[PDB]
Amino acid sequence: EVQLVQSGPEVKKPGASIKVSCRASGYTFSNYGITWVRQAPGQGLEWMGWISAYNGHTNSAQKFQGRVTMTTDTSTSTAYMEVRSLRSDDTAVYYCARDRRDLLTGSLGDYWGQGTLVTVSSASTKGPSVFPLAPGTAALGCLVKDYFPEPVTVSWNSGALTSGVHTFPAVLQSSGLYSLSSVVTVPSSSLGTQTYICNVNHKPSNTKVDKRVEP
Amino acid sequence: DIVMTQSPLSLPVTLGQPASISCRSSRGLLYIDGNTYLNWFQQRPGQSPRRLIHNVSNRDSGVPDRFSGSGSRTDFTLKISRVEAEDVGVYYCMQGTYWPFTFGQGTKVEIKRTVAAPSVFIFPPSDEQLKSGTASVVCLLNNFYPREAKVQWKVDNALQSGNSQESVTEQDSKDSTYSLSSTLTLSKADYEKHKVYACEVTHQGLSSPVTKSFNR
Repeated sequence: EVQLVQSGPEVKKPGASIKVSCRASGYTFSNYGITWVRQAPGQGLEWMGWISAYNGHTNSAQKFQGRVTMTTDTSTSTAYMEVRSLRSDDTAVYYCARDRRDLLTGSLGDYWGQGTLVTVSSASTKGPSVFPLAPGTAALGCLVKDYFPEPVTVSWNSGALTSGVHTFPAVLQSSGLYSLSSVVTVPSSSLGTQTYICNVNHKPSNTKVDKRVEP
Repeated sequence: DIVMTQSPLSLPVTLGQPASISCRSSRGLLYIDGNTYLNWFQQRPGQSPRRLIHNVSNRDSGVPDRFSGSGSRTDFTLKISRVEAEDVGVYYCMQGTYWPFTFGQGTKVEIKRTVAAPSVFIFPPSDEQLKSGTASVVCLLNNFYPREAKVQWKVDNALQSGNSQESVTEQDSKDSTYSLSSTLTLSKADYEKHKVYACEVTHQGLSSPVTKSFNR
């Protein structure tokens, strides 16, 4: 099977430059090209540009022609996109997709990478504060507040509690820090008899916090 | 640039029933090789896009038979013969004829279910958070349908504006409902000079708005 594997997440101050990679397997890399597409939070897909791994030709959308440089390395079957002078609205998931070798065909886009999250912000990496949302059916939860960048993962009772769990999409606060809640609905009769612990993992800061949630 | 427009932008479909998505291009999409490069992409929640249809009508190899496509050079249709829960997600058309390639705005397909009013819960700020000088008050609207809901915060009967943020989950792939959080953020000083905190919820499933409140 064809597979495109992209580099890991990036967290950058505005103005920085980055180089993202996309390694191809399962086909002759140099018989094709690579397209790059991004998706900003809450928005649709935006085409960025294209490079041929056969003849090295490139084209880009006008808004990127000055800041983006695409290259390939046929010896490693890898495509690279350099993005200079990052702005906060470059925050997005960046995708590579297998595309046409030259202009004799139109676009392919038939296999996509898993995406690379790139966050651009003046904020500094910071793990969350975790606060209890204290409770026939009751609700309880954890407020996972003031962290940066995305993402956090939340489990309940180390994964034993999944029924009824809702972990909300993060919101960006005016502080430039993210916040979300994770909630679960449970029987009122379980509150004085059972334990509820939220497990909050924030890989970008390598922090983990467990929080007991009491009535 | 080619302008690509999709309709509808939101498409609730009864489970098992057919659905149709329209895409229109501002130029005809016939390329210099005699093919029309109109592709349809499906983006399921939390996933990368995947190509379902290429060149208007051609199913990609690993694509169920329920997806099909047709169109003139400027007006295109993606059809799902019977919508499954696993088809929930955003569908994008893309023209691949004139670079810069451009996408439609996306059509969100969701499962249409019976109207379900939300269960409403309110959470005061924890003592732990108050110590650090901030108060978050959280209102939870759980397991409701359709997605449209209104949350109004009242602090000592005063309607609030500008100091709350909302978030809504993806449609639940089992009961077809949504949940929503509304979070009111105040300084600890402002929180402590008021008594009653209430979130008022209006939804198609409620004959009258429901209010959940607590007294400091």
